[PDB]
Amino acid sequence: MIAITGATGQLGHYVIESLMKTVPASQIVAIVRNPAKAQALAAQGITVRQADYGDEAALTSALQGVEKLLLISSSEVGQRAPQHRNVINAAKAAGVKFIAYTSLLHADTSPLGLADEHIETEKMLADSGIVYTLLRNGWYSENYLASAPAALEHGVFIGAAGDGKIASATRADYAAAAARVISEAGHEGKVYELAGDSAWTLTQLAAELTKQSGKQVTYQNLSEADFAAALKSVGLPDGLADMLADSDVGASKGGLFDDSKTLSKLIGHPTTTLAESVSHLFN
Ligand SMILES: NC(=O)C1=CN([C@@H]2O[C@H](COP(=O)(O)OP(=O)(O)OC[C@H]3O[C@@H](n4cnc5c(N)ncnc54)[C@@H](OP(=O)(O)O)[C@@H]3O)[C@@H](O)[C@H]2O)C=CC1
Ligand SMILES: [Cu+2]
Repeated sequence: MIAITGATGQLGHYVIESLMKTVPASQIVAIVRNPAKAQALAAQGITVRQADYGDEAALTSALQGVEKLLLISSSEVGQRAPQHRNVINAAKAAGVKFIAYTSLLHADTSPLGLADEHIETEKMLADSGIVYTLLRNGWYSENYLASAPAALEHGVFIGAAGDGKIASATRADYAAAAARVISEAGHEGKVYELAGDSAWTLTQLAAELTKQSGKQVTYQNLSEADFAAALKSVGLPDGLADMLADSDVGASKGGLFDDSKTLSKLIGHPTTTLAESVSHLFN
């Protein structure tokens, strides 16, 4: 029996659809905090167990019978470690035999500040005494593409990534990889550096963006301080602008680049290209 946290999130939703191609709904257990948002999962045969992430006891009850657990990291970036602390201890007590975790590409060496909470979580895993696998996801192409409209309307794309190379991949790609790891054998104890088969600069993004839209789009490389202040300028939560600007700087440092091709070789086919993703904007 396999269990999965964050099943109601964008990545998890895909993990589940992916898993359901080869796994009977019943053999899947979605540990969610709010079953109200688990409408779809219920309408598929998937088991849903409620568990407050800040509640180890509830997490332990929720992990009963679970042989393999996918810990889709928490989106509550800021108090994530304590949450994953609870989850890992619940698993130990419940007797989970295998845990796969979504971390960050090259976590231990990444220049991005987002690596922090993941590193703490990777340590706890090392400490758990439970066999585990690190699914170090690189950047979701859908992140930058979230600013596709703003760049199309206002004419240009901005950031602080310089010439850094982002080997992005879709959420569906990473979810498939997570799906294989938790369902198929031969993927325990591994440290997978998952990323796109290709990489691209923010400028290649603008050029690709103008090539398909027709309208012009230039890339304006700003400094970190600039970029940050730039987001809040159009009214953006400080935390966000900060993290966002830090990540771009982490990318300018090559922290989002990897060319191991672990992702495609793992999902058994080529990862989704930026060209195809960009295409969706005009689906
Ligand atoms: N490598 C990369 O490029 C990126 C990595 N990420 C991170 O990767 C993970 C996956 O992505 P995605 O689906 O897009 O993110 P989402 O925000 O869509 O998914 C978040 C999930 O974690 C759960 N969760 C968060 N807080 C709690 C809590 N206190 N108790 C129980 N569950 C909680 C569920 O929340 P709910 O019910 O509210 O849906 C939710 O499904 C995320 O958790 C996120 O932190 C995010 C963007 C980019
Ligand atoms: Cu497509």
